Amino acid sequence: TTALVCDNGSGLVKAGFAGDDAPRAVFPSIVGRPRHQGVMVGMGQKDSYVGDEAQSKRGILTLKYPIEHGIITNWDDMEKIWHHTFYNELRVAPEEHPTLLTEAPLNPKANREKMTQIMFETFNVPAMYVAIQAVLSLYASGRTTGIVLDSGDGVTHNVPIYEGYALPHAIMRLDLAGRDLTDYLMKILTERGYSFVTTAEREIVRDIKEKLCYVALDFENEMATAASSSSLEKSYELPDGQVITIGNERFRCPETLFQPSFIGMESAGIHETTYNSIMKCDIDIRKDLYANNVLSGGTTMYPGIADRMQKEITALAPSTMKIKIIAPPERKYSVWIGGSILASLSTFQQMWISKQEYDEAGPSIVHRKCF
Amino acid sequence: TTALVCDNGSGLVKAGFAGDDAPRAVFPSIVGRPRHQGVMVGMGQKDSYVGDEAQSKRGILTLKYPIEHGIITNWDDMEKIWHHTFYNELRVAPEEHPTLLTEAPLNPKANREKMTQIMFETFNVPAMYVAIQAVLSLYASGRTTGIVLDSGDGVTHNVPIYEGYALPHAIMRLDLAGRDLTDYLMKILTERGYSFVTTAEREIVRDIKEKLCYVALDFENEMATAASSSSLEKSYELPDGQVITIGNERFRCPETLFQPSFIGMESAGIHETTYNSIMKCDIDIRKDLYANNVLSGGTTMYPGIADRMQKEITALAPSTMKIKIIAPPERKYSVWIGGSILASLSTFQQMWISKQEYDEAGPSIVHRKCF
Amino acid sequence: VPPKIPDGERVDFDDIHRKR
Ligand SMILES: Nc1ncnc2c1ncn2[C@@H]1O[C@H](COP(=O)(O)OP(=O)(O)O)[C@@H](O)[C@H]1O
Ligand SMILES: Nc1ncnc2c1ncn2[C@@H]1O[C@H](COP(=O)(O)OP(=O)(O)O)[C@@H](O)[C@H]1O
Ligand SMILES: [Mg+2]
Ligand SMILES: [Mg+2]
Repeated sequence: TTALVCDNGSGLVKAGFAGDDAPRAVFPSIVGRPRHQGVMVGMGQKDSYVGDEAQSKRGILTLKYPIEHGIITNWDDMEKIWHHTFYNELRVAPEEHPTLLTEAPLNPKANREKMTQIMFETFNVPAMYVAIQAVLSLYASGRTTGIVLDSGDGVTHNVPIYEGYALPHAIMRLDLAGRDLTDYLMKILTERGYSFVTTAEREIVRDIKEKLCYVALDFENEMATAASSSSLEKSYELPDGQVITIGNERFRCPETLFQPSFIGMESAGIHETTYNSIMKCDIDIRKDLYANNVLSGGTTMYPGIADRMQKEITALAPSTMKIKIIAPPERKYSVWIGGSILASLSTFQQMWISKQEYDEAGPSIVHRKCF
Repeated sequence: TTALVCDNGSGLVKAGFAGDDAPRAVFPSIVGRPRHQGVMVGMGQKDSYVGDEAQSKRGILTLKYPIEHGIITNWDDMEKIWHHTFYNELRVAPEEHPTLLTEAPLNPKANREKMTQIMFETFNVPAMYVAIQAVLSLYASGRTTGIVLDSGDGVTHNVPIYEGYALPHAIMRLDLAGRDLTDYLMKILTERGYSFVTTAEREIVRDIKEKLCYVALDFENEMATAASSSSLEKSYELPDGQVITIGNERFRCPETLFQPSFIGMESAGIHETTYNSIMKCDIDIRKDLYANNVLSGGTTMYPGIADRMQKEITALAPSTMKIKIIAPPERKYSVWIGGSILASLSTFQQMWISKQEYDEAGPSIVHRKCF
Repeated sequence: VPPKIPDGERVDFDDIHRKR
């Protein structure tokens, strides 16, 4: 039979059968209970709208993501999300399909063990396998080397790989991602008068960020230009009218990636953690990693980031090496495409964690040889 | 058995069995004791004529409404009105019929508790339920969202509802209604020479208001036109002859709704309290409320109000949103039609306040789960 | 606490046809 390539993610759940080009169903991972009282009788009001249904009734819900930073903080809601994904968005019972979840690097063990225990006890799948979210993104590019920066919505991690041999001592995981950029944008919009507070209006700020923000090639020059002319002010129409005008908030929101001091984080930007991740590698594979830097994940879709990052790394790196940044147009679904490719391989067909194996060793089987 | 859908209102009591299209008996809610001496013996003169009987003998009575502004100020008279409604206008003993009263939003608790105590002790009904007068008017329109402006004769209230979830923090109740318009019309008629003072002549002024007054599309242009030409002066024949001619009093009486400064009230008109009620709602359901503005109640029957209100809101609202005002022809009985629909539902059949429940918790049961 | 309406099945806006 065919395998189910699910990809929990944090912000958008992407799923679909193995062997295709794009995920079959992509929908936000939010579960929102209603918060008001409700007076109409017999309206058929449910107790929790999940997935894309709660992005249409969000006016009277309190949306809450079940995955904070890679890790899962609310297991009941995550179980509900998985149940919805299997039964309503794909309509395939899990009793007859292997599953291939994905997990960020350096995550707590208990999260992974609970994930496998749920998949084997509640949904009762035949066999499931958990894979690191960066190796898949490297599969999708058709490479076999390269250092991949997978800046998702929950957590940004940077896994270097050479000739198929991952370097476990050079993984640099940073917890700045799309959600913190949404919060920072929502916080700097208040400098013009627009106040978004409700958890429903966070979605509106996210839409503003997606449609308007861009990464500046040079930050100081843009700050000077936006403060003199008015060629940058782009307007946007809220879900009820009252258009708003975003000035130099456009390139200040995604600039947080390269200067995490804006949101008070100490660490260095995504332009310098990649160079540090490279320098921890051996001295003989640094040229190949320099030449095959891969971008993935949703947050790396800002217009103009593949040039800013290349300029920064070229500034840091030695002058002789060639710096090349692979930015495929299908960046958002790169991890899932790689997952489909990996699940479609014949050599991989014996790596699944078969159910009888789980019955013999318990949920701690995932840390064992079947990784 | 069938349920009794009574609707106390303030000015017209509307009642009838659940499941029909129109109330069975509609009659003014006035109780008038005779005031003169009376010399004929054996004429069979009663001590209080209630309902529609006191609108025919009003020449020698002192009519007094038992409901001032939604709240009930004279409980004995209200009990008399209910007794008349049950026994003479419907001729069904209340011992064998559930009742569904209606109550304005934000009313004093003691009023509701006394109402339920009367219904359970004096009339001894099997089970009664109290519902907010705006949710029913939303039922009758067949919608499930929308912001309903129910401008009755006692009090005008504006309850916004989305997807069946009422928003309790956005109810704007204003105490200007049909009665204040009657008093203001009676006060401005004195500018031509016609003086109505007696409580019986208030009914004549009410008839003048119903038959002649209309809401102007633009106030200043109408004031200028009525002051030059004479195409507006419509005449009306009093109950004894001596026709009167109403000039620019025609559109000045109902203009008080949009400028409550005429009768000295501070608040803003019904055109701006709706916009304020919308703006208190969340940012994502404002488009739906803009598109589904519902009118109800008697006082919204003035010829030309559904255009003036739309023009005003379109002036206030953002230019992109579409403003639509639902004005069904059956506006007056909209609340009662909705009440009939609600009482006819199967899902609602277990929400009644059963008598044994009242015996266990006292009259304060109404504020509890059985709302 | 505010009242909680038990969940039913259906319907609304489908009696407008049968009454109009
Ligand atoms: N076109 C875009 N432009 C800018 N940011 C985007 C765009 N699309 C998605 N994002 C950001 O990326 C996030 C989605 O990232 P995604 O790759 O789905 O995370 P995950 O790894 O959990 O699947 C969104 O929250 C959004 O903030
Ligand atoms: N055709 C009409 N034109 C103008 N005003 C009207 C008309 N019919 C009723 N009214 C006004 O509405 C009032 C009746 O309102 P109603 O909806 O019966 O109040 P309630 O909510 O108490 O039932 C009357 O007092 C009258 O002033
Ligand atoms: Mg991802
Ligand atoms: Mg009413």
